[PDB]
Amino acid sequence: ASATRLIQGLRNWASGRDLQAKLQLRYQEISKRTQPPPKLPVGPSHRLSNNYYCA
Amino acid sequence: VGVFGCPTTVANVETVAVSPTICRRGGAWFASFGRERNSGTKLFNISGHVNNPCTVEEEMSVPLKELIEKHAGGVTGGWDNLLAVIPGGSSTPLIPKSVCETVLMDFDALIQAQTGLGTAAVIVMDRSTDIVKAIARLIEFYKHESCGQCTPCREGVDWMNKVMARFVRGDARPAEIDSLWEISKQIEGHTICALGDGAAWPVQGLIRHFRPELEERMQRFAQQHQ
Ligand SMILES: Cc1cc2nc3c(=O)[nH]c(=O)nc-3n(C[C@H](O)[C@H](O)[C@H](O)COP(=O)(O)O)c2cc1C
Ligand code: SF4
Repeated sequence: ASATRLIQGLRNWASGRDLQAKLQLRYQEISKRTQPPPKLPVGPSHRLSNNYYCA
Repeated sequence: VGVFGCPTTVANVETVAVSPTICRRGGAWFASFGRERNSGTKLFNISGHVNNPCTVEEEMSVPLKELIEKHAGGVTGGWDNLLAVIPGGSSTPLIPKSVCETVLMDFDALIQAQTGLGTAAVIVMDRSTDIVKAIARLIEFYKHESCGQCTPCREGVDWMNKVMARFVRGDARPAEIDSLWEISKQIEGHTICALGDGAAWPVQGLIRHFRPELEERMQRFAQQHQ
């Protein structure tokens, strides 16, 4: 992303595609390494009534 | 196999004491009172919130309103002050004021009211009564008086007393009402004697007749503690 515009233009000419829109090197746009604590949902049988195992 | 392994008949004081009167006075005389297959006289113990709590011998199929208004002078504050009646002692489920107007105090007409006759002990509970505190005290009676022999009573009656002690405060969510109902159905009929049945029945009666009062109890707990 720090490639100068002469090398950036030569590189786009040599590939034939627009390369800065689709860079295979990852930058600030990817997810944060430290994520907030989650709250996972419980299944359908987490009930206190009408929840017999035989049914 | 009864007492000492002998043949035995265990019989109530009332059904023993009335039998020489049946043999002297006659069988048709004792059969003339009350309805058919509900024959005879019966002792009734009207206690709770009445003006004159009293024991009285009365004919078998007497209406409940006539009994309470005549022999006990009516409910404290009149009949409009009535909230609920446990009809025959603690083992039977209670009936609300909407059922006590036309109900008859024998076996079969109370079985039609999805309760029982039992001991014919009319406990009257007026509008001034926290009914949830009374039924949780009743389940406290059934866990302090339970011999601990088999599993469902020994575990579930203490567990129903804990759930009812939270229902008094309202420290639950409403999905624990129906849960508690299932606990009663896991006790009623799966025990040795009918104290598991006699402890499952009042929980079922309280839920069936005052579910919205428990729900508004728990929701006002949930808003006043959060
Ligand atoms: C937990 C429990 C307690 C009982 N307590 C008495 C009691 O104190 N007095 C009584 O006459 N029957 C009591 N019974 C009912 C008896 O099981 C039985 O029905 C009765 O003593 C004798 O039957 P009878 O109605 O022909 O006299 C109790 C039943 C249970 C399940
Ligand atoms: S269920 Fe009956 S036999 Fe068992 S502990 Fe309770 S009262 Fe006793």
